[PDB]
Amino acid sequence: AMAAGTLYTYPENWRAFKALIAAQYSGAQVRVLSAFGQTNRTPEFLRKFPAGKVPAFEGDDGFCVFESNAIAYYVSNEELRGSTPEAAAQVVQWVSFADSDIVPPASTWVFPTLGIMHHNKQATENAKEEVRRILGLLDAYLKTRTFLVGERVTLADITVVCTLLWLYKQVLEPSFRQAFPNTNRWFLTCINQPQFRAVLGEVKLCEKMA
Amino acid sequence: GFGDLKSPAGLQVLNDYLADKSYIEGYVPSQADVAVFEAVSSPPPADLCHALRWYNHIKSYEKEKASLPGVKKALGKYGPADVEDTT
Repeated sequence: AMAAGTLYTYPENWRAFKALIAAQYSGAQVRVLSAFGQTNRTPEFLRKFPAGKVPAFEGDDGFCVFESNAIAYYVSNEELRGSTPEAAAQVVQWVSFADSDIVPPASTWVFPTLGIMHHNKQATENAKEEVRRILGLLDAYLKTRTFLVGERVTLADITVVCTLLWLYKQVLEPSFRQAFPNTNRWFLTCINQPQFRAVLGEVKLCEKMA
Repeated sequence: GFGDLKSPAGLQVLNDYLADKSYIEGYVPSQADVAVFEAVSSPPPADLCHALRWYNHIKSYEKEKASLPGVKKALGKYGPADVEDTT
């Protein structure tokens, strides 16, 4: 029925969160091994997961999958994946949108506040505008919708929320996010679902920009 | 209360109330949603975006309405607090 196995990741990984939240919905029993570290470079690990990335998943039956969206799909159910081809296409749509459109300019803006990057006041400011564009797109879409696909939470909302997680926490201060009330309503609703909450915990929106 | 949920001004209060909300009470559907829903009776105009959005969402739950948690209250107990309230 539902998947059962081990999820290797570093602690508080927003990419692992996608698969952990989905499992809360599905009932998949996913074990987390985090405390590890640079174990991703061990030979065994490499065989199982040649990419050397995390997160990585090893089922109790020996089945291995090594990319975040794929782990989340695997431990999901039909409802999250999309019960119809239309709904499933729409899930892929938002997941791919999250990966291609949100991840990079969020990285460019956030890593500097985290210091993971190097701040180029032009790039960082362009990333801001990019994010603003994204928030705006979500806002206009969610004007008539409670969730992204159908009338229930799917891998779409789970993937996008986790991808926007760091922005909302560290950088999207109130003055900045007020232009997008529908995205914020959606974001708050999602992270307050019991399933999201068991993984994310209480999520404090950025009071002041970092 | 929202006032008369079958009047425009009441739907405008319901709409403004739903701007930052997905449900009448909390972050999951409840009996609170069912009661206001049955009082609205028909899809709010699209210009009341938050009201209509919420309507279509609860409508998707109608086949399992009685299974929704919580207990029905007087319509006046929902939404914004009434300054003059009994009980």
